[PDB]
Amino acid sequence: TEFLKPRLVDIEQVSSTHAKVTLEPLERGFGHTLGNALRRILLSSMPGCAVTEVEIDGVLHEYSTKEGVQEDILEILLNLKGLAVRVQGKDEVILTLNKSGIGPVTAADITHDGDVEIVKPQHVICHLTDENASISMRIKVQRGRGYVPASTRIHSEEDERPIGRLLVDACYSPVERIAYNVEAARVEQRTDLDKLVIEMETNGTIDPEEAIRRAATILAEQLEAFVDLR
Amino acid sequence: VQYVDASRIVIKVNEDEMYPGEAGIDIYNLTKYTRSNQNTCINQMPCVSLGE
Amino acid sequence: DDLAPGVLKIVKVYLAVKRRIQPGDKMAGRHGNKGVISKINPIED
Repeated sequence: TEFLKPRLVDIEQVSSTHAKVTLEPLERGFGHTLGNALRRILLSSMPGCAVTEVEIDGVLHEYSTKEGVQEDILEILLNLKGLAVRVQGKDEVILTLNKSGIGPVTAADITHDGDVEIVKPQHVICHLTDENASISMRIKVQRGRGYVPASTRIHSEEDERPIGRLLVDACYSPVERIAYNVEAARVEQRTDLDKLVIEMETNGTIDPEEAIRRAATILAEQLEAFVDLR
Repeated sequence: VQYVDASRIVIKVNEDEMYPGEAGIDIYNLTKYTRSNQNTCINQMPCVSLGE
Repeated sequence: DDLAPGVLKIVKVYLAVKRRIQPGDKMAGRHGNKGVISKINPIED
């Protein structure tokens, strides 16, 4: 047993979303194993917050239309499904968006609380054209993983909610694209070692070293069933 | 364009194409979510902005 | 209200199902390549 252990040596941020990360040093042959395992876990099982229930005033169903806006209500629900939120303390928050006047409705117009952070201040939602038009929606942001859709969440929901709350599908995973590369490591005495260059592309809400730490804990606690029991 | 549009596209007409009487601005009716003959959804959405 | 005679109670209700895509639907290109979508894989695989 002449093995070693890797560390996160350099974490460069190319932008706020697209960001690479190294891993050093890996043993011979381990590079594609850890890279593919961290790819599968980091694409399947990461926790991220997303829009779940949207509550617009004076709008019954989602296939209607509204006074003073461009996008229709299905377009508004799609543009809200693309939203990227980052809460800290709670696991279920309610935001508020109120705006009148002619012009587009950015995501930066939501009257934020203290522990919610909207990381895309140019995300467009509506295009208010009438100056006498108003829009007051109340969003609900849960936190989970995977993909849970409206059909399954049509009876799963236990907390008897009132009628009038539009149900938006939940795209919870904040990782969208991940690639790993097994280079040749620059070790001063070893030539048979390699580095793993994971190139993540996030939703802006997840911190990459935190994501890698959580995926590593998921893999270790899954392998403990092999380690302890037989 | 005037673009009330929630209900209808309202187009102000340039003077060369515009009749002397009947001052006139064209108000297009958008057919929103309704039944087709094959139970699909025929729906019209405006692809022009305001003042364009 | 305005309609013909004979028929008395005339209530028409318009549902709108939203069908997504699922194992068993039929997709096709423009060239004659028919297909019944078999497995809806995860993103990772």
